[PDB]
Amino acid sequence: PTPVKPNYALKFTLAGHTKAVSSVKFSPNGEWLASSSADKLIKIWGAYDGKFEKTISGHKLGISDVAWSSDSNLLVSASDDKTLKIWDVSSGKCLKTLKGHSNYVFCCNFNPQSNLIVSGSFDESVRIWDVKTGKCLKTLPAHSDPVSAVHFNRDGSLIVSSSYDGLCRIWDTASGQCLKTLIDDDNPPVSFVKFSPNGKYILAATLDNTLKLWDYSKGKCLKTYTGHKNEKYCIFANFSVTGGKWIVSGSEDNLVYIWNLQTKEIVQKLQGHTDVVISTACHPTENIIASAALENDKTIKLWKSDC
Ligand SMILES: O=C(O)c1ccc(Cn2ccnc2)o1
Repeated sequence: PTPVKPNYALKFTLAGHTKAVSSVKFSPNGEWLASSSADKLIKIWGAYDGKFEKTISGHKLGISDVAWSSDSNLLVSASDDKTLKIWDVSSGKCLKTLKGHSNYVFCCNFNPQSNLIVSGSFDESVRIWDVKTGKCLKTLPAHSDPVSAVHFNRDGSLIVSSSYDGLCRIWDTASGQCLKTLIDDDNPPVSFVKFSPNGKYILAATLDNTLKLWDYSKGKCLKTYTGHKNEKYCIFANFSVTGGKWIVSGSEDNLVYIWNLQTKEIVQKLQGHTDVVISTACHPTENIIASAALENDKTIKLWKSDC
């Protein structure tokens, strides 16, 4: 059962990026953390001991997001250079450069099969790409302002997208056509979305200090999580599932917030960063959180809980 609270404590601080960190993600096999930054670099770190492993270079401008393939062997990154790059993590080599967006690429993810990448851009489109060939399969005219997040569900058949236009939409992967507009407001911006692990729910952030858990099928809000600060940045949120069932997010008051998913109560706030916590990630098997901060800080912190 979910305990009353976790007890995340700081274990490591990872320095090396020279501008704001933009995203952190654990590999599915649990071995690694990948980070991206405005400094144009991807860094790989040991997930359990924080040990710096390597830098992956090649983008010409800053990177906003990085994501792992299901087998932990590839990464995709989204850059202000208007491209995505697919990387072989072991060799550090760029396998493909995905060209087609006409402005910054902000968000990216692989499908579970890891044969497709989805991307979202400041150009207001969502693109779907073939991993093996690097070909753009589809361009969806998804939004009327920059796309803040894109994510596939557990069987790969759906993509959820969000935007500063205020919308959250769900797309059929195979045809590219819209299944549903889940959130149909013109304000506030929807700054982050993702499916829950079982695919039944969508976690959505809006730039009014609010996270919400939605039932995809019914199109209804089930839970709202508040108390943090989020009016400007596209801050990631996570489902923590290895121990207690939490929602995790960074915040513009430099804290990591952790809520009980069911009761909506704040159960812990992690203090230590000295700038906005833009990204958090939850380890796939251990009760470990990674957090990363903007340019007054530029570090990643690894935190561990007993539950
Ligand atoms: O300007 C922002 O909002 C900003 C910079 C970096 C991030 C975090 N992020 C990246 C992709 N999805 C979320 O957000």
